[PDB]
Formats: sequence, structure tokens, C-alpha cells
Amino acid sequence: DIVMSQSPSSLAVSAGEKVTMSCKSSQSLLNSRTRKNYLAWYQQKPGQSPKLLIYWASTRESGVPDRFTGSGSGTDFTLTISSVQAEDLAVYYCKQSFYLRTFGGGTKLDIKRADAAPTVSIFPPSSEQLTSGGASVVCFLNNFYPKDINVRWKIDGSERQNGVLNSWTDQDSKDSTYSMSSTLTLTKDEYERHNSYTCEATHKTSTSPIVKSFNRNE
Amino acid sequence: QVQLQQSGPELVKPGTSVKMPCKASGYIFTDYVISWVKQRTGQGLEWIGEIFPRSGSTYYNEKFKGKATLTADKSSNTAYMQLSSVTSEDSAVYFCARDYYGTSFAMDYWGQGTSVTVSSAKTTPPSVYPLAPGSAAQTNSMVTLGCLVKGYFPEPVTVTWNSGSLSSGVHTFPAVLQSDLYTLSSSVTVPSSTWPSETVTCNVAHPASSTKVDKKIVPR
Repeated sequence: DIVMSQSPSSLAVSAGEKVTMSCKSSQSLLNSRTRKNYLAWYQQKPGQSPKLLIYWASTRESGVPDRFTGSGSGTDFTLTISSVQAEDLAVYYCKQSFYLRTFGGGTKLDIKRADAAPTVSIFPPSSEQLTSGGASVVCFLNNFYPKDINVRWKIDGSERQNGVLNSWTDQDSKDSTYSMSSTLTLTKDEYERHNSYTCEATHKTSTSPIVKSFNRNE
Repeated sequence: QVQLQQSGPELVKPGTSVKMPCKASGYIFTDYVISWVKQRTGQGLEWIGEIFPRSGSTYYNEKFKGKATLTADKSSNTAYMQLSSVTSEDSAVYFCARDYYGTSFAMDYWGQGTSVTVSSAKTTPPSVYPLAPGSAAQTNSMVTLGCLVKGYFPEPVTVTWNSGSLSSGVHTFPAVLQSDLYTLSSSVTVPSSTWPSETVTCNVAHPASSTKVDKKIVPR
């Protein structure tokens, strides 16, 4: 019967910066015992199972470095990270063990960084795929920041606006960059009716697009 | 070592029951409660219920009463959770965790989670394709290769490079759904002087079909 409210939903600071986030419970989490409010903080990185950082409001878990600091009492709790590192990218959850359990909504930590431009690559379909009536052209836009980027496909110079499927990576825990994949999918027979294929990346870092192309005949 | 071992990704049909395990090792099974946690892809952690194998008492999040049933087999040091009459809304990752019963009330060791995908649909293995350059080049100090993983169901698949021994340079993209089939790709970047002279292979695993593909990336 206890509900949990984390804020903010999302959060962005540069490496070296201090950050804090808030967790409130609909009822007090302190039964007695000097301290021991029943409140714990977990860190969940992309594609990983959660990790316990702090329990009893303020007690750091074994092997957790001291730059993570929990504080507060009753129905108001805080997690602080001093000297943020790119490795800290995660969703941060508070959980309440007073009665049963309730996880707060979570706070996403996004790192702020220095703009950088994408390294673009283009790949023509494989012999195998053109072997099953399928032709996927794949364009990688790697290690860029910020996360805004627009991709434009061209077939013999004509912009193509369907069969296009885009996917962004998690922000990288080592250099705080993003990468993206764009896949243009056609039938083999449709692929074989054109020669030049092009992906054009428009990113804040240059007002002139980065162009990569190949020719079927190439 | 303290360790919680869960079953692999599963596809189940709507309306069926699915029972999943969490095999404990490295600690006193009857001294710690086991908690179960649900996570829809890209959404938050949601507590389902807990059990204390010593007594077998169960406590539940109201929302999961009439849906989840928690059991523990002391003889095998295994806890189980069971979802009944499943729907697409039960598609999620489900974790077990050892919620310490040493007075520090927290879960300090977690399972790797079991992905459950409730659909009627046929579980399809994916085709892996090599992504090698077209016979053109630039920024030659480094070279980028990839794997295309297309036409599988359900999630997830695992992509590694040279059995994890190629670690640096790797981006694996979130899967996206096309007409009831998933598709993702992985990129890897190496010294222009190491390829093709030394081998580069992506290793794709699709647990739901028990498929393991190794695609060597060969030039042209």
C-alpha cells in the first residue's frame, strides 16, 4: 500500500559534475532502530540486471565507491553522485522495504558531452541474402554526439522514403557517444533495377551532410 | 559462489501457464527470501511478490494476485514463479533476487532474468548475414565490419565477436519489429591492418530456437 515517486524522470550532466535525484514515499519508511529507514537504491545499466548500491537510506553496499551517497529519512530520500563518470550511465531506482516492496519510477542518467561527428559506413547486401529474395542496405553512423541525427537514403539520386528502419544505441558508457543504424530493405528484383545507393547523414556538427555510397555494379 | 540461475528466454502461447525457475547456489537457501521482479522492455522495475523458503510464506503485490504463484523446492534449492492464463501484457523479463535476510533489507544478488514473450506466433530463427565493405575505402587506418541479424522471433538474440575475444569497437543495435519479425545488426571496428589478415567472426545466439550461428566476415 505504499507508493513511490522518483524525480526527475531524466537527467543530464557532464563528466565531473555532481548530480542528485529525489525519492518520496506515500508513508514513512522508518520503523525504529536509530536509523534503518527501509529504503534502497539500485543502478540498472542497459542490458544488465539491477545492482544494489545503498540500503537503509545511507549505508553503502560492499564494493560500491563513495561517490554515490544516499541520504534523507522518513518520506524524503536522495541519491547523490559526485564527480559523475561516463560509466555511471544507468536508470536509478529507489525501492521501499518497509512493507512488501515498491520501486520508484526510476531516474535515467544521461551524460552531457562534447559534440562529435559520426563515422559513417555503408554496406551492400550479401550474396546470401540476395539469394532468398531479399536486399537490405545498411548504413552505420557511429560514435556521434548529440543524439540528434537525420538520415536520408538515395537511389540513383532519388530520395527514398520507405523500407527505412532506424535504431539508436544506448549512449556509450566509455565515451558518452551515440551510434545509429539505418537499414533500407528492398526485394532483390527491386534492388537490381538501380545502380547507385547512398546514405546521407545530417548532423549538428556539420551543415553539409556526410555521404556514403556504392554501386551495385561497383 | 552466491549465484541465482534462471531459465532462458521463452515463447509461450496466450492462455497457457508458464512456470519458471531460479536455482540458488553458494548460500543458505532457507536463510534468505526470494523476490520476483517484472520488467517490460524499456520500462521499469515492478515487484511481483516474495517467498521465504524456510516457512513457505508468500507475500504479493496486489496487482499480481490472481496471476502469479510463488513456490520453493528446498530439496533442489530452487524457487519457481508461475504465471497463469498469460496474455501479451505478461510479456516481460522476470528476475529473481535474494532479498537479504541478514537484516539489511535489500536484494544484493540477482538472477540474469528470464525473458518471456507471450504470443501465439511461430518462433523463428534468424538469418545472419556478413556486412563487409563494398570494394571502396576511406579512413583506412581503421575498418568497420558488421553482422545483419534478420527475421527472428521472439527477442532477444546475443551477438559477440570472435567468442567475446573481440571486445573493443562493438555496437549492437536494439532490435526493431517488422511484420511480426525482428531485425537488428552489430558493428565492429578494427585496425585496417588486421583485416582480413586475422579472422573476424560474429557469434549470434537465439535462445528461443537454440540457434547458434558463427558468420565469418570475409571481404568483397
